[PDB]
Amino acid sequence: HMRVWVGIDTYLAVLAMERVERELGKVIGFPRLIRLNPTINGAVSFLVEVDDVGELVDVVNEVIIEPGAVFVDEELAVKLKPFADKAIKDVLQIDEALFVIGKYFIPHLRHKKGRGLIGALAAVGAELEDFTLELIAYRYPERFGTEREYDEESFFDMDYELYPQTFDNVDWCNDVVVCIPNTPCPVLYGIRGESVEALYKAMESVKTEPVDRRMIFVTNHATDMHLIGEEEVHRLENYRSYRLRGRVTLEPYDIEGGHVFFEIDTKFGSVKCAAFEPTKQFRNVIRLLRKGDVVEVYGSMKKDTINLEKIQIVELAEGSERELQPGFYEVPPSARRHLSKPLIRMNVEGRHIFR
Ligand SMILES: N=C(N)NCCCCN
Repeated sequence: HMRVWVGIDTYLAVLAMERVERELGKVIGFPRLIRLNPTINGAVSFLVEVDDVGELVDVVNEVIIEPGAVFVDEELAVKLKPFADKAIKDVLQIDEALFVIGKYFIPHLRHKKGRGLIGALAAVGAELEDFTLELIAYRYPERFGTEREYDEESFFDMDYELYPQTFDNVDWCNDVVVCIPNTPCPVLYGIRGESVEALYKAMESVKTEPVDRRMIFVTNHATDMHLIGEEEVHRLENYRSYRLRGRVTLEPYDIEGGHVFFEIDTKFGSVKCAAFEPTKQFRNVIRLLRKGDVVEVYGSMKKDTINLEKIQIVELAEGSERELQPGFYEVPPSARRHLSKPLIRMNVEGRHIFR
């Protein structure tokens, strides 16, 4: 009656859970989908209770044989907490992962360099203060790689009935069904929501080709777990994401490609921000900024540039009737990054929500 956490680095995890739940023991609660630093990113972890940890390792390996895997006890699980934090909000080297695995004799399956190990350990050690659920439907093997068939309208009807119990599944303004991937992966669709109830209802209203397997995951998606407040650092750096307050010093200007840039003066000096082309209408908002506007930006730092996920216009330049209204703005659903918390999940005022 041993309780162990499996860390893998989602389809394969589901196949693995299956064999566990049928040949070695049960699975406690909901499996977990953890995303790592978005600038460097998924990894799955699940709690199980078997008798022979060695047996459990034997299974998973066969499954992986038809990649990093870790098997830690609920005990060590709490220790990996910091490793998980650094893997999500900072940068880790595969050395640091090999160290932990070595220090606590964590049984594992290593392949080559073993960069799958960082995710495997991170998935197990991640402590979720906030979280969201995701229902992932899979296709039958026979259809992997072919074109997904589904009724676009059914997803829009579904969001119309469930939103916000389910969210960021479709994009009305840009007319896109964002919960459906366009890759050779086994995933048919991935609906995000606030509960099993809503997700189950969603799965029942949506129309698509026959769904083979399905799994509701607990994830750090849409939580803002990657953001570092500016009161926590002395200097900013690339490959990290922040929530910075600043004052516009250089007004918006477009560049080749449909992107809009500008700069803000901050406790750290001037910082350049951007609203790349995929953000669509969100650029309309950005183009209205003016020298003097005080704001608070949220985003990943890359090449010394904040890649806007959302922004808050705190104060409009003192000396102006402008179109810009104070309050929150965010990229449309189709430009949403996995870890970005959507305004519909934030109990704040002045939220301008684009559905
Ligand atoms: N609804 C989802 N499962 N994902 C939404 C992703 C939006 C950015 N591509």
